[PDB]
Amino acid sequence: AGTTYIFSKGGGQITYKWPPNDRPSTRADRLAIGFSTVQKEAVLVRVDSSSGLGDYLELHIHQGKIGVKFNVGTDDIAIEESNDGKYHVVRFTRSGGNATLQVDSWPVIERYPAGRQLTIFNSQATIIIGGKEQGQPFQGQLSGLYYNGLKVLNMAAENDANIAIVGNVRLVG
Amino acid sequence: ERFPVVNTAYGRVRGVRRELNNEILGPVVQFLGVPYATPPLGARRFQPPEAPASWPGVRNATTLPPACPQNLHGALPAIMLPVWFTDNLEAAATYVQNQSEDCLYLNLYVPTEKKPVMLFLHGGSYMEGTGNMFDGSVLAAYGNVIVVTLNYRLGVLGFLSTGDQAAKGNYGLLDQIQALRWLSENIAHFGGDPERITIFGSGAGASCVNLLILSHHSEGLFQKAIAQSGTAISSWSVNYQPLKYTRLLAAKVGCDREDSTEAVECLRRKSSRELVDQDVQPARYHIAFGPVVDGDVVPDDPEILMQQGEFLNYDMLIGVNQGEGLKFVEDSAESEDGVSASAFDFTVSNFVDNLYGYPEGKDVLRETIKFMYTDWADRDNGEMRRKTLLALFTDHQWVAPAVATAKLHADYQSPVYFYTFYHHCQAEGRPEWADAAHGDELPYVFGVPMVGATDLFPCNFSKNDVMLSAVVMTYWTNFAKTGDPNQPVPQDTKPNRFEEVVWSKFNSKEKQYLHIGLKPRVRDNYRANKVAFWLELVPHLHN
Amino acid sequence: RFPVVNTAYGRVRGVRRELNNEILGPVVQFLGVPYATPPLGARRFQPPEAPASWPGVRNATTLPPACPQNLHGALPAIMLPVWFTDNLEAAATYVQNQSEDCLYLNLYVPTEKKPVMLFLHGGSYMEGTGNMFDGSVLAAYGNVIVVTLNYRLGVLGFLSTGDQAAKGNYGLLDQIQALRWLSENIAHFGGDPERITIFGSGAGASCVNLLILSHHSEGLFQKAIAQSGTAISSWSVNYQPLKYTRLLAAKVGCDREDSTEAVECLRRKSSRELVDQDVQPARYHIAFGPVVDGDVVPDDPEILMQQGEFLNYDMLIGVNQGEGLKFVEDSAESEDGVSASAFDFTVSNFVDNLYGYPEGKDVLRETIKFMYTDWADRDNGEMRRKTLLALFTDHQWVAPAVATAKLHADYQSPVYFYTFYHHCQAEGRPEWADAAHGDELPYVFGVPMVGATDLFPCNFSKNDVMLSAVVMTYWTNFAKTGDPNQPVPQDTKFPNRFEEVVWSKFNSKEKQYLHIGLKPRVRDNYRANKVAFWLELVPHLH
Ligand SMILES: *[C@@H]1O[C@H](CO)[C@@H](O)[C@H](O)[C@H]1NC(C)=O
Ligand SMILES: *[C@@H]1O[C@H](CO)[C@@H](O)[C@H](O)[C@H]1NC(C)=O
Ligand SMILES: *[C@@H]1O[C@H](CO)[C@@H](O)[C@H](O)[C@H]1NC(C)=O
Ligand SMILES: *[C@@H]1O[C@H](CO)[C@@H](O)[C@H](O)[C@H]1NC(C)=O
Ligand SMILES: *[C@@H]1O[C@H](CO)[C@@H](O)[C@H](O)[C@H]1NC(C)=O
Ligand SMILES: [Ca+2]
Repeated sequence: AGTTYIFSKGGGQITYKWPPNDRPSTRADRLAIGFSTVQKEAVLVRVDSSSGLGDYLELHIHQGKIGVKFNVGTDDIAIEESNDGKYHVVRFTRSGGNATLQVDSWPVIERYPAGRQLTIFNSQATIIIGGKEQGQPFQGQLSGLYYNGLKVLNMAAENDANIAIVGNVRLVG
Repeated sequence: ERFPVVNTAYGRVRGVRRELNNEILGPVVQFLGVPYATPPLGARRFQPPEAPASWPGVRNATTLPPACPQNLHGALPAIMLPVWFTDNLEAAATYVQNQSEDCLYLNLYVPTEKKPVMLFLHGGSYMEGTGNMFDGSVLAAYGNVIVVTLNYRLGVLGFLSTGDQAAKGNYGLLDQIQALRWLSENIAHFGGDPERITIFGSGAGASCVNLLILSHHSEGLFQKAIAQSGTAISSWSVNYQPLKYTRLLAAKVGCDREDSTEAVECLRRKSSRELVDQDVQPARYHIAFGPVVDGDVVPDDPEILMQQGEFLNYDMLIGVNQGEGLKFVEDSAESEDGVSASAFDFTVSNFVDNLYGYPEGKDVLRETIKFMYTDWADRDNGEMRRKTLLALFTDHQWVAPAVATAKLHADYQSPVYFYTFYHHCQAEGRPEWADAAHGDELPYVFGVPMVGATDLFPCNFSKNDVMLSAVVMTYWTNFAKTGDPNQPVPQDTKPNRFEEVVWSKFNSKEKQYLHIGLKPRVRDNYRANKVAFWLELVPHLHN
Repeated sequence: RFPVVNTAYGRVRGVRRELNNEILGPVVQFLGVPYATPPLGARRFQPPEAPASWPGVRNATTLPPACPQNLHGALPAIMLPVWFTDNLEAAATYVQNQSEDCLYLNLYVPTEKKPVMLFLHGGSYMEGTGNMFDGSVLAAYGNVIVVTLNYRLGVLGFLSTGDQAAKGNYGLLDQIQALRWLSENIAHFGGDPERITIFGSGAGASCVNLLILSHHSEGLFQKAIAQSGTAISSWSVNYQPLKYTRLLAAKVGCDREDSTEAVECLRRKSSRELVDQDVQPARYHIAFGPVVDGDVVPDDPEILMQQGEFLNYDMLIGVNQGEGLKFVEDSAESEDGVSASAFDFTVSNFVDNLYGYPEGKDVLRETIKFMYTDWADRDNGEMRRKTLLALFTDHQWVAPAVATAKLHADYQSPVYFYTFYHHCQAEGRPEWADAAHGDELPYVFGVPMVGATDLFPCNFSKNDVMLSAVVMTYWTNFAKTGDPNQPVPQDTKFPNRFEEVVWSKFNSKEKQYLHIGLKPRVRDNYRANKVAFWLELVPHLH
């Protein structure tokens, strides 16, 4: 509904690069997107750490359902809202190991991982969206992407050097 | 105004407009004894700090606030205290003369020339130190930056814990954290940028700053940090047996109640002055009272947190003086000859037992280390064996732990410039064969030489030294603004040895570091041979 | 112009040969002179007996036959000189007349009472011949008489069983026998009886150390030299004579339970039959060689020298920079460095082969792992090769050598230490390589002074040739009064830096030695740190 990005045949990606000396490291994070697709299997938005670091965030599709998996340094834990081609908004937030997710006005789903665990998504490097290089490029519509006070797609519309577009993509207007 | 006034969220304060004795730097608007927390006098004792109640009118904040409780005529740990601190002991006592339980106050040194913010942590030990000792004016007069000094709970009053909810201890850090929060919401009124807050400590304070870097509570209260001479993992950095030391403390006090909470109440009902005067003697190279693994401040041992990389990538400066355990070489410090063979082993044997106390593997370490720190070119000389003994200790407590800090941090893509100090000022008490010692850099950071010889550091300095003193602060302030000690202000005399020098980062693979001194140069691996022995080999000999 | 002399066993005729070089004059050579009975029948595996006198004039002017030794038989290249492996064919040319009777010696006499210098050949305890080195340059250069010979080797020289049936150590008995003959024969040769000295390298160096501790060496030689070798190296002497001898007999065919019966079995087998057999010893150990007999070796060499039961003789020792070239051979042919995993692998097999101690191995493996690794360029790879090479060199050659020197010095004996760094620019040898074990020999014999040979196809240089000359002077001078500087202060005789550096005595407290090389100069220690490691720290790890 908002700033709409369309992934055409095969799809593509907008790639946003953090400056080497300004890469952040946050215990808690906020994620929010509005998609419109009917894919039964795909990966929507992946965000991995720098080289040599296994902390990473993935928000994907499995059997048409929207699941999110992630690791902060110890292991993987996944939560899913157990897509119809319309502008459905999904908000994903975390605080260290604590993880919560919700789609539109549906009841919130939250996880409380057990045991001592790391609590920082150490040294993020870049943001991947659409799964162009994950083997599951996304083909649909994405509006209102958001990340802990950084809506990259809006910066993508601003034509910034840190950001780079690649693959099959179309913009409204 | 020569007697300016300023406003804060808690009211208004009156400061001074002192003029420094130099003729190159401008005026500084100082502030003395600014409150930042409720004085924990009554039941508040051994409770987390609370922000102070706002005052009406204008507060006369132009006098040095009272020092926090601490004893000088006692068995203080001389091993970890800065050398100058023990030398001119009575001079230090002069500064700590108004001990009062309402010690939570902080100062400022606003210069005239948004201003960058530099905050300081003091403390040679964890049971000693009053911020007033250091005159922050000069630095603020040279870097056009905000210098802040603060007091916090010390000794038993700050780090008393049973390990349970009745007593968590670690209060001092909380007080420092609170002040940072205070500086977060106040400094802008004085003209200092809240987004460029930097913390630099030394010795025991150096241990504090790292704890903050690992703190959960300190998530966004600064951006940069400095450290020096002991980072996080020294034998004395963190206590682990608080319960054992508390029990005897209360026993010597008298009310050694079986339950901690009952013990907590009795102490809360006992005068503060009595607590300080009471004597507690911890095992050598260990701290009776100090920060402990709790869960709310430090979730786990710093090594564990550091290994997995638990921190929000604050740029760091870490350094160590060449020879720092001067006080550790004490008995033979005043011998015309060196350390004898009969006395050399004994030193090592005692050292190994105290730290690596273990009956299973003792001699293997005892023999191996014995050989390692002995230049066989002059095996029987004796005199040079003293230096290595000094080199032995300093390597273990400061160099190696600091190196481990840098590598681990660098491994997680965090800007870190390692440094090292070799120059020193001729001190009457210090021996000729000594070198830049633990605490022979704080004056340079504060630029005391610019002012000249003072009560704390009567040893005068040469013009050459003065030139360097400017160099270091230029580097420090350079970092405070951008982070690259070169970026903002190119170096200058203001010949100059430090003109072409380019200070690189500290990559884990290539351990490039800066060798500050009379002849600054960029080396690649500080004492590579020894450091590896203390981080890779020595762990394996414990099965 | 064929000189003739009258020995105690008869008259012999030599050859007054000439040399291509001019400053050195003609030299008289007697070749293949016997000095004991051919150990053919029952005499085999028995102490040597005096040679049989001959009538008229002996025609000794030709190279004698070589002792039995299967050259092509697989043998440990680790303990042999590199040149002995790169020029196997050159030796084969030299060793082509294998005869069980080989107890002869080849003399050398200058033209212009002089000292006598006895050489000991053989990299291992099985190969080499006196004819290998046509040592004649030294004789005239030092106006000394150069003596080279052959001795019973391994099977025929040192077979033992722990009993009187097989005493072994007969090779040494050949040595002293040769010394005894020289004592009573060299008298009417211009040789100075009070300047008889013995020297060698590798295996021979080991023999020299053993000779010094023998009870059969009373008198005879006075001084001695030993380069690249000691009596303490793992391969200096054997400690399982029965096992190797037993499995040899089984390989032979008649391994009777009684030792005497096995001796008869061997004594009834032909020389070529037994010698060609192969017995594979445990790596870094000797199948055959001197053992703790008591007759020649009262005890393990280190034990006696502790006690210092010998008549303190003036000695010269040295070791080349890197003497384990072959020890890095499989990995020597990699463009990059040695892999960390491979380097540890190689180090892992090094420790167990030498210690294998149940009490603790990882500790020694760990301690050595950290120590011999320059941490400045941890991931060099190339450096790792150098250390791995160096490591071997200290343990097998340098560290044992320093210990023996100290012990000998401790018992107030004139001891002089040196080290070799320069080496030939051999094409086969890698450019990055260094002075390998035995590489000093051509410069000891001035091979460059007379041009390269099948032994040493080296593109020598003006610097190389002169370097040998100064080297000879030290050796020769030391053989005169026990000082490498007393008789003749060195002179080029051809920017010479050798006239000013003065050899100093090797005191235990200050390890002064001589750094033979392009830029000679005295140093106070040889990798002092490492030496103490292999002598002090490691033993404390029981
Ligand atoms: C995260 O989970 C832990 C474990 O239950 C809990 O103690 C903590 O309060 C949680 N934090 C938040 C922000 O929910
Ligand atoms: C502050 O101190 C000055 C000098 O002592 C005095 O004149 C003034 O009245 C004081 N004001 C307050 C509010 O304390
Ligand atoms: C100041 O220090 C210098 C050292 O260079 C010394 O020569 C001089 O005597 C000192 N002056 C005083 C007054 O101590
Ligand atoms: C043998 O002696 C004769 C004369 O005595 C001499 O011509 C000949 O060269 C000698 N040959 C050898 C091999 O000694
Ligand atoms: C040996 O080879 C080197 C380089 O290949 C050359 O300079 C030199 O002249 C050669 N010497 C001889 C004698 O062939
Ligand atoms: Ca992690």
